[PDB]
Amino acid sequence: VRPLSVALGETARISCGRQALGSRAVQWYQHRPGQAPILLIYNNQDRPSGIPERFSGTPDINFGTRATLTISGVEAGDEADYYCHMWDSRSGFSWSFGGATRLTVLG
Amino acid sequence: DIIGDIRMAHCNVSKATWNETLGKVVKQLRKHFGNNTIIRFAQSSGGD
Amino acid sequence: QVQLQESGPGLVKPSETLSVTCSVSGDSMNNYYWTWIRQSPGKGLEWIGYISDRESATYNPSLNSRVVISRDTSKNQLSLKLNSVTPADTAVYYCATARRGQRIYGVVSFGEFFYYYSMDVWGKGTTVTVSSA
Amino acid sequence: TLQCTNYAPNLLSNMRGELKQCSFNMTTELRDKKQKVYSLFYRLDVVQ
Ligand SMILES: *[C@@H]1O[C@H](CO)[C@@H](O[C@@H]2O[C@H](CO)[C@@H](O[C@@H]3O[C@H](CO[C@H]4O[C@H](CO)[C@@H](O)[C@H](O)[C@@H]4O)[C@@H](O)[C@H](O[C@H]4O[C@H](CO)[C@@H](O)[C@H](O)[C@@H]4O[C@H]4O[C@H](CO)[C@@H](O)[C@H](O)[C@@H]4O)[C@@H]3O)[C@H](O)[C@H]2NC(C)=O)[C@H](O)[C@H]1NC(C)=O
Ligand SMILES: *[C@@H]1O[C@H](CO)[C@@H](O[C@@H]2O[C@H](CO)[C@@H](O)[C@H](O)[C@H]2NC(C)=O)[C@H](O)[C@H]1NC(C)=O
Ligand SMILES: *[C@@H]1O[C@H](CO)[C@@H](O)[C@H](O)[C@H]1NC(C)=O
Ligand SMILES: *[C@@H]1O[C@H](CO)[C@@H](O)[C@H](O)[C@H]1NC(C)=O
Ligand SMILES: *[C@@H]1O[C@H](CO)[C@@H](O)[C@H](O)[C@H]1NC(C)=O
Repeated sequence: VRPLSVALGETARISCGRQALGSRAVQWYQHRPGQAPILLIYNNQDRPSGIPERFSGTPDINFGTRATLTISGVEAGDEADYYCHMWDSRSGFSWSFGGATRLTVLG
Repeated sequence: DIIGDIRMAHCNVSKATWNETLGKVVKQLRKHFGNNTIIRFAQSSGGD
Repeated sequence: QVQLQESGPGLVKPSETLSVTCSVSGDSMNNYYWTWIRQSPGKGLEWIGYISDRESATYNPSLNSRVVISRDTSKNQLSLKLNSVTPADTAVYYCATARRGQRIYGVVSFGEFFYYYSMDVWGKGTTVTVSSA
Repeated sequence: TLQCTNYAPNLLSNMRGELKQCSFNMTTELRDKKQKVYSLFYRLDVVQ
């Protein structure tokens, strides 16, 4: 569990602390406390319907890069904790999710 | 060590032109065994 | 469109059996895969297990197989059973669905791929606590 | 003598029984000092 703080308006860049190794295929969730977890990004590019175009991950070409999530146009409700569910080729079947990065917008 | 993805080394070959090459070489082979004898290919036998 | 709603006993004394069901409304469960999520206070999320059309109750090996997965397509329900329970599992539970996507990266004739599960439709969740008192 | 185990465990692909990771000792330029090293080998050259 780790915090992070970004002021109003500008972009924010979050990356999960698990060292990816191989072909990356990650998901990004969002869990407000008390509410239900919603999906944001799957298969490193794609997006379900009902999500605005302020959410962009990284295309998984030319291995050697870190997976990260960039958001733009931050607002007041953007306060929930995030998760970086990770899958590869080498490490086999995963079970856990990982430590949640707490976003704390100020302004 | 290995940086990247565990894979397995392999070899490709164009399918259609290999079949046509086998069909050509069996036509040349039939000149010693009459017209109609069954020609069959098979895998290796043994050894190292 | 699939809608979810839960059903739980709420307050059960420990060393007993905990059974919490989720109701499936809107569609059937022909191709959807079904999972369970535990969220305890003082930690992060935790994933429990899943089931599919071949009825594989695949369990997390960090859970000592103390839980039982139960499905019902004759009356459109899903059921948990928890045997030999602890007093230290007071948590809201979640009944969410999941789809299976594959990703092939080499050749297909060598099995050179893997599977991943993505959980898109989620439940509102209900709180079940255990207490000796 | 090589103390050695399988490298890349819990892998579900074809290439599993290859790629063993071993460890041995070896003399350095000083004949009184020795050296530890980690390395890899394929399956077809090591025998238990
Ligand atoms: C000897 O002959 C064999 C013949 O089988 C040949 O095997 C082929 O090898 C290549 C190399 O790995 C395999 O190519 C992969 O193809 C998949 C297919 O996925 C889509 O592509 C086609 C149309 O292009 C669709 O029909 C199909 O249904 C899928 O939609 C790709 O997914 C692979 O690329 C991804 O992974 C690579 C490594 O991670 C990345 O470099 C690549 O960019 C892709 O990653 C991401 O890119 C997208 C960009 O937006 C992104 O959106 C995606 O989400 C993705 O994550 C890869 O190219 C091919 O499948 C093999 N053939 C078979 C039948 O399995 C050997 O190559 C050949 N060897 C020699 C030496 O000649
Ligand atoms: C290197 O040689 C040493 C010499 O015997 C081997 O291991 C030693 O074993 C004794 C008793 O178990 C330990 O007290 C030493 O600390 C060990 N030393 C080392 C360097 O491991 C050992 O088998 C050899 N190492 C390898 C990798 O083959
Ligand atoms: C093999 O490699 C050559 C390299 O020039 C390429 O032109 C060809 O398309 C490849 N495939 C076959 C089947 O020859
Ligand atoms: C090979 O080539 C012949 C052409 O003479 C064709 O009739 C046949 O379908 C091809 N394939 C096989 C498997 O024989
Ligand atoms: C095989 O058949 C061909 C058909 O063109 C014929 O010309 C040839 O004489 C025959 N050979 C034998 C050995 O029967």
